[PDB]
Amino acid sequence: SEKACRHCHYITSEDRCPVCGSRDLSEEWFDLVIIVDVENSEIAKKIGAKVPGKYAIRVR
Amino acid sequence: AGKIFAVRVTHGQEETTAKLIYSKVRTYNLPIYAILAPSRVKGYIFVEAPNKGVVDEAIRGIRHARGVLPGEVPFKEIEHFLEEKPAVSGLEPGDLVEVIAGPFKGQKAKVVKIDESKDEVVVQFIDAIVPIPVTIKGDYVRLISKL
Ligand SMILES: [Zn+2]
Repeated sequence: SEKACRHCHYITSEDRCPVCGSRDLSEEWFDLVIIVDVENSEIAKKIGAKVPGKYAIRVR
Repeated sequence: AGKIFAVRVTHGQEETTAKLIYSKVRTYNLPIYAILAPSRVKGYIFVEAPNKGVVDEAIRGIRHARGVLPGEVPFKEIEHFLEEKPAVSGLEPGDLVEVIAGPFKGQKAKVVKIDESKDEVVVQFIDAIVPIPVTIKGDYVRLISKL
């Protein structure tokens, strides 16, 4: 089961966010973004993603 | 900054396909920068890459991808899939808002409470004799007056 972090929007299967530490994770989220290359990605810069991986845009 | 390409996929297969492409990208070190599967776009995902052939290559062997539109998508046309901010952000108890969509459209109300976790706002309508709290989606309101 894939939960999004409300604070930095990373997606994680576990019970705390592995990027910011938050426990505030939601099973409820929409719009999957995957950032492969943080340095080169205009998506990443636009959403302010710093770490390669799965993110949700809308965390609800 | 790569360019944005639309990739045709089987309906219902957007996220699953993004994820399979991502797996292959990682295995072969493909120069794909990002991938985006908006929940509001059905049958297409977007892949950010330096050029179109890098996407054509990445989708080979991927069962549910059907091809890459040749014409790149300007960045502005994906930006509206990219806004992480709850529509309720900035609303405070006492603010005055208008409902702009849905059954309560045109009606004005006072903010009781925001739930940014769910992007909802609890409101009391201005004209109501009985002030019952109504919770509306954050997108359906617009601020008229701060308190
Ligand atoms: Zn986080």
